[PDB]
Amino acid sequence: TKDCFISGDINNNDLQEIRTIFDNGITLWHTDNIGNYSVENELR
Amino acid sequence: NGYRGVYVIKKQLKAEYRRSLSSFFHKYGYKINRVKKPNLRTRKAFNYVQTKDCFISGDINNNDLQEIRTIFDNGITLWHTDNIGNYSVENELR
Amino acid sequence: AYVPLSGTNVRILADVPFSNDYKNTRWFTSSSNQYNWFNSKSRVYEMSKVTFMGFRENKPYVSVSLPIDKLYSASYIMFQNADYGNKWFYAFVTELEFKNSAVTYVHFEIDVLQTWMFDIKFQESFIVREHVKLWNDDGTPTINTIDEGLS
Amino acid sequence: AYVPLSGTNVRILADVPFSNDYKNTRWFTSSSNQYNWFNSKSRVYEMSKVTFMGFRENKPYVSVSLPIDKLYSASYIMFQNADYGNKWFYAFVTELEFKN
Repeated sequence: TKDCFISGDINNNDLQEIRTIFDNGITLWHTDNIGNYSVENELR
Repeated sequence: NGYRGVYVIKKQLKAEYRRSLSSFFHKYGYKINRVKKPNLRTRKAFNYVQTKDCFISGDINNNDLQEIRTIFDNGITLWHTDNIGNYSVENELR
Repeated sequence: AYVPLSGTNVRILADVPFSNDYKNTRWFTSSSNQYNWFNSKSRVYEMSKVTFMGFRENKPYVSVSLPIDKLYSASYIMFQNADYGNKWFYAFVTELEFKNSAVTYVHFEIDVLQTWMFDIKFQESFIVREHVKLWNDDGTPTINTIDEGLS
Repeated sequence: AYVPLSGTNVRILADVPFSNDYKNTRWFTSSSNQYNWFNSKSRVYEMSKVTFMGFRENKPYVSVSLPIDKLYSASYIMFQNADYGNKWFYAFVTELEFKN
């Protein structure tokens, strides 16, 4: 993202860190073989 | 269809851009690119001044003199009226 | 002009949804409307009087006579001052610090937007972006053509 | 909203494959699914109660009554807190330090 908006009942320091994470780019893994890019990764 | 002789067609920028540019010049004057003494007090309400590598002397300690030169190299508005910040005025030539 | 070193009618609030990155804030039409909004927030704690600590090393905090676990939901502080009359000062809670079992240091940072909201005067400024009128009364689009540089 | 300074049901885990550079993480559909995933990790150590140190200088750490060699595989910590009810808190292990 860029300049993402994220809210929640969370101390503002951590909330700011979470926004930085997504503004920097992150891969969210839904499987346990994290890092294995050989999979098809089709739509869910 | 009535076309003979020569025609004079006068053209000007649209109102949107006239507003944009006029408001900008009002506040910040024009690009000058001249080596000269600065216009400090030539308008009625305020003068914007921005230099590069300006020369300023005086019977002044050199630390403060260096600070003053930095101020003008960074740009400053000199207000000649007590209504500081009010850009609504015409600010005509003095 | 300067933020006081002591407060009265102090309230620590929960659930104030903006932060000291100042990318968002709740804007108000009056100081009374502002007060009413903050007054509607749950109060984690109140004190009639307190003296602030840490202003010099610019990390202000207040001593709160509560165990730290009673303050886990603290997010904001508001206070008045004997010498500022009716004026409310507003601040983010930024940190909780254990001093002992019954005492907690609550660190805060003055919210300069909320605190000075009705004291500032904008003069003519170079506007990069803003929200403008979209339609004329006859339903035609207003003319806005400045090159956005977007595909 | 704030992370507590003490923990209960503390577990130090081995083999958690993401880091504090936050370029990758395992995403979950529920807090229960999340808990189950972490609970299935091998435990290097457990404690029913602990008080955290260093929250002050933002260098948090916990005192662990184990020889350092039993902790060489430590990678992650999870803990609950008396005042947060059922909530689990999660943390990267970033360093081991000899005390005695």
